[PDB]
Amino acid sequence: MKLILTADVDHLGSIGDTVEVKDGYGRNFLLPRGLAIVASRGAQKQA
Amino acid sequence: AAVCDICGKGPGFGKSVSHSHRRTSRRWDPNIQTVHAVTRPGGNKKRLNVCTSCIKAGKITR
Amino acid sequence: TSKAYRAAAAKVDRTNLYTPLQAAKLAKETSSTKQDATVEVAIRLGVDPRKADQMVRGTVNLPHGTGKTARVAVFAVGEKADAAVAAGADVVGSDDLIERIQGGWLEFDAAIATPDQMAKVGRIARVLGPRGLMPNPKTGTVTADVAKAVADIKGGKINFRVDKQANLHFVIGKASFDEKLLAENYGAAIDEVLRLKPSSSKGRYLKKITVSTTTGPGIPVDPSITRNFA
RNA sequence: AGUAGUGGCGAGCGAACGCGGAACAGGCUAAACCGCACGCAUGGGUAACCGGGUAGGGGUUGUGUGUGCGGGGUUGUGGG
RNA sequence: UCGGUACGGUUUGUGUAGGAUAGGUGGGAGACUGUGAAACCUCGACGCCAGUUGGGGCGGAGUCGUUGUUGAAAUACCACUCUGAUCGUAUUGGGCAUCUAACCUCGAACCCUGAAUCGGGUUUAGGGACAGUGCCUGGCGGGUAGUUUAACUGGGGCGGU
RNA sequence: CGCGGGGUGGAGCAGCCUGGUAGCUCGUCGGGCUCAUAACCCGAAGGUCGUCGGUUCAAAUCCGGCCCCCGCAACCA
RNA sequence: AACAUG
Ligand SMILES: [Mg+2]
Ligand SMILES: [Mg+2]
Ligand SMILES: [Mg+2]
Ligand SMILES: [Mg+2]
Ligand SMILES: [Mg+2]
Ligand SMILES: [Mg+2]
Ligand SMILES: [Mg+2]
Ligand SMILES: [Mg+2]
Ligand SMILES: [Mg+2]
Ligand SMILES: [Mg+2]
Ligand SMILES: [Zn+2]
Repeated sequence: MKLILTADVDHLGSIGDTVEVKDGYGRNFLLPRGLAIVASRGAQKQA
Repeated sequence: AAVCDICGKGPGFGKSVSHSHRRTSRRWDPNIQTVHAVTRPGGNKKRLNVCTSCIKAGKITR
Repeated sequence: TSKAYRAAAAKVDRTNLYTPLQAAKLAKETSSTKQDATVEVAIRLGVDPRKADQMVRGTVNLPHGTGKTARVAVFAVGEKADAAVAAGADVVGSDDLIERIQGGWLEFDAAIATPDQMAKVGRIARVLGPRGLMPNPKTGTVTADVAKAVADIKGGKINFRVDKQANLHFVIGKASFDEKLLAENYGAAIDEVLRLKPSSSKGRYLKKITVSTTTGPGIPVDPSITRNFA
């Protein structure tokens, strides 16, 4: 699955861009803490 | 547990076949895992039994 | 040490597989700086020579020859020597030929022994051991028809035999030959190996093949082309 | 039709294609997209919008997206 | 931190006579600054057969080897292989150890709670990608279950058939 | 049926991954040592290396051929 | 280490 991260995460990438995540680092750490959102509509909010 | 609390997916029954083709009854149980789900970010956590084909989709949040 | 090893990587590449067109081309370009040489083709088969039923041994004719002097010694007396005197036997001796070879004279490139002489040539095959000059009935050198046996050597009919570790080594001709005289030799080379595939072989048969010389590097050759050597 | 087949090819099990009748019937939704409200974001001549064009005026309520309710839509010769 | 796979580089091997039969096959018989492992120095085993031709850190200022022959024997070159070791590239896979956020806690305090050694929720102290469970897979399994255990026979049983 | 091990003198065993001598212990005979006997030490005798048939300069050792023995896995005419 | 007998 792909995500759109908001804050700064080390060893993972910069802000604004999409990134690959291994599906358990997403919904346990990045998604409950609000540091990343899913990429379904956010590709147009980024544009 | 063996019943999903969202999609209702329970077990199926069948037969276990041996080399001499002796057929006895076993049960195919779903992959029911426990989750602590929220309804809005920062709210309280309710404990549920869900199956892994719903954690793989986005039927719940954590 | 310096010049011969630096001449390798300037022309050929290891990972790049080369066509049989380009392999004979680089066989002309590698041996040009040095003297003339014999273009060597090494074939790695996928059979085990340790099993005697899977033993690979046969003959193959070079229609363009190989550029060889072919000093053919013929072991024949009487009318058997009269069948080879018009065939091209350069040295026709007598019954004392047992004694001339043991004295220190081994100046012949081929040995053909008639079955009337096999009770006496067998004392000579001990000193003809390592260099490969003993008469062998399995290679077609021990027969009663010695008139056509001289022309088998002059045409360049190579007798191939697989080694201990399943690595064939085959010659196609001198470095003075053209790109098409060697390729038609190389075109008839692989097909006779495929005709000499054994019965109970498994796996990939002709796995690795290369083109080398006497005093030079090798050429990585692709076994994928077995139809379009011309 | 106890047929094709299926079976320690043992005991047994056993269709459909099609033909004759009984009775006859077909209808709504989802999605694209256009609105309204709510929720999030972005922006102050950077820009549009104020039913379309025509002109000025307003001088920021535009633009993007999420959730429900109306409109639109229902097809195989493909329909929208 | 380790391992094998394809490929590439270096190195390793061997009897009395020979750079110890290149270890083996096939080609082919003159190749380049090699003084000499006297030096500055050659191996990590080989220093046992036999001392290896690199650790080229050097002397480059010159030349060895290919020519003689002997067990079967070639000795420069040089080939793509065999056994052992090592380096590099690419790919793939397994151990061990920290982290917190999934998961676990019959550890504690607080609340729902008026009466609660149940339960749930919040905070905290810890365990932690292990355990438990699902699926697939091998083992063990009289713990349990359905059954088999032939016939002739001066009666059955033992022998024999 | 598939893998990978085993057979050596009268007995009990080394040697087999590196092709070359073919051995050691026990038992039989004879000899040393001692004043003499035991104990000890030595030599000789004793080999189809399970069998054959090839590779091979050369095989107890490598590969096949059967011959008995064993281990684990298989075994729905 | 070594042995013991008449
Ligand atoms: Mg329940
Ligand atoms: Mg059922
Ligand atoms: Mg039943
Ligand atoms: Mg599923
Ligand atoms: Mg997954
Ligand atoms: Mg009808
Ligand atoms: Mg609607
Ligand atoms: Mg029972
Ligand atoms: Mg019953
Ligand atoms: Mg009786
Ligand atoms: Zn479910």
